[PDB]
Amino acid sequence: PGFYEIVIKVPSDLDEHLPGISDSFVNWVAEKEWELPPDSDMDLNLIEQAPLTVAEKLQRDFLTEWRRVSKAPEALFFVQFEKGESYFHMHVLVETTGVKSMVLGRFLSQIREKLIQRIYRGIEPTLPNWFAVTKTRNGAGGGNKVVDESYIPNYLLPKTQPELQWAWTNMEQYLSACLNLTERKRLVAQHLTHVSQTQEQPVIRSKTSARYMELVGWLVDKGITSEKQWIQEDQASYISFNAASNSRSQIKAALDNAGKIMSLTKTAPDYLVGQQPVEDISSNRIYKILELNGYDPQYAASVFLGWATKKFGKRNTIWLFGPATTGKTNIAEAIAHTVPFYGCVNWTNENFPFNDCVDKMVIWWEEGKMTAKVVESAKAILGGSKVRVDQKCKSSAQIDPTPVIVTSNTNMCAVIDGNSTTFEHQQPLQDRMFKFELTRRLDHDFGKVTKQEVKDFFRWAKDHVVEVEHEFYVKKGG
Amino acid sequence: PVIRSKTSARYMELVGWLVDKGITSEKQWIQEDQASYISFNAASNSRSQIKAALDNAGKIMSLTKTA
DNA sequence: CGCCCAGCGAGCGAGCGAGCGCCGAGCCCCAACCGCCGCCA
Repeated sequence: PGFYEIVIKVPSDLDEHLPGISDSFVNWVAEKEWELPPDSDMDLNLIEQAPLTVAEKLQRDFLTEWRRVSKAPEALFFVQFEKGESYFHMHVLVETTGVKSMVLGRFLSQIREKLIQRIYRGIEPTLPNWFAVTKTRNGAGGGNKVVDESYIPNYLLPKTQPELQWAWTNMEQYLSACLNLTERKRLVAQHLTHVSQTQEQPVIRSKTSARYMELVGWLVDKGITSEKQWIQEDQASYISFNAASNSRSQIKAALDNAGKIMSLTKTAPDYLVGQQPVEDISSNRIYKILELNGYDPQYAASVFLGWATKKFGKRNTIWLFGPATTGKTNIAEAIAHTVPFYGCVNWTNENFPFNDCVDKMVIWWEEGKMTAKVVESAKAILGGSKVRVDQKCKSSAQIDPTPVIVTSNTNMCAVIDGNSTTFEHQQPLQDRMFKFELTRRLDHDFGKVTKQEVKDFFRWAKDHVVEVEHEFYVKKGG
Repeated sequence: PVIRSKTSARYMELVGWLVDKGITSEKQWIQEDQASYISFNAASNSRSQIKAALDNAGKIMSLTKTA
């Protein structure tokens, strides 16, 4: 059952708000006095006297007129006498039984017209909005606000003594909290319990946010760190994304986020190792290259798997020795292009050799030549150990343990020093590499090793693991 | 023209009050009244109209009146 | 003669705005530094 919040501002100053009021009315209002009921505990000195009687008479006549014009004396109501910022007011409530919303205005106007020339004896109050109904929206166009039973304990009972003087009603549940703070607090707590029970009954959650999350996830799962691979893999998705104006910065943001997440939490074997199994590995190019040079395919695959996973520790490098165009550069470039963030050693630049090798996954050393000026840092980078370097036109940076591959025709152990050579640093470099004598030359129609071939080779390697002995010279197949 | 708007009448009244009191720089604004400078600065645009009004009042007081 | 249209009105709420606010990208001007030149045995 809804209720209408009728606001009635009770005049405070009878001389300023009700000029010309009869003396008998003021005398009767000042002579009347109330008393705390038997079951009461509120201070009577704080509560006023004449305003209380005025509000009582007002609400009584209002309720009688409502019951007479509605033809329904059996109806629920609720009155509460309070004190505004600088004027007394009330918060009367009447049920909607027999009085619709479209007729509330006419009944209120009739009650207003009946009030004057009867209670005030012709005199009218000066306080604006002395008898109206609370509307929904703030304005003349706002409709009637039909509150509920839960509106009393939510915007009336929580008040205190200075904001609550006397309240009249007929409901049994509210009849006890008419003039008592203990019952008021009890009912307020009992209602707040239910309010909390009903209320009970970071990550951004939105369609665009979830879509972007899934997009960046699926892009990182495929291995697209830049726009180069985005168009190569799926050129339609890039077009669909770039069509939106808001996607311009989002594309770069996703690329940077993927790159950072890979540089922080990702390993090379994850992308190097294929997902689906392989049933025919003999057709692979790496398998043929390894079988033509006499090397055991299974042993070479296990060595590569152990080197990619840093299983050997110090021996975390592979060196393909042999003439040019013998299956070294092909496999090296294939393994370097398969994984994102591949490095490149510039042996020609002795000042900044390990420049393009920071934040990489596969350090490629094409035609390397060890020298006395790059032997110390090389011994640390090849052995899988943290060490700082000096970049070209950039600040220094550390190179975490990352797999390294070398492919050259000259002797890497031989340390060159101008017009001479020394083999002092022979054992340190020999105990940290995997020499692969690839002396057999391939045919002109062999073709380059694609990216899927490396994945299939690594997958077949993971499926067939064998004991790999820590040695410099790899054992050739029988 | 002319154009009437609730957002322009306040600006015109502010310009008139500034020309009447004679606010030269922004320091005198706080001296004459702090609540006004706080309210006009609390807007979303912040300092998009304060400098404009200051320059307008200065130019008006310069071209019209003199020392 | 106690109803008659029936003529009147007073809102009356579900609409209509329109006007502002607060982002949202999107240009725009400005300052701490790079390239190239002057300066002497």
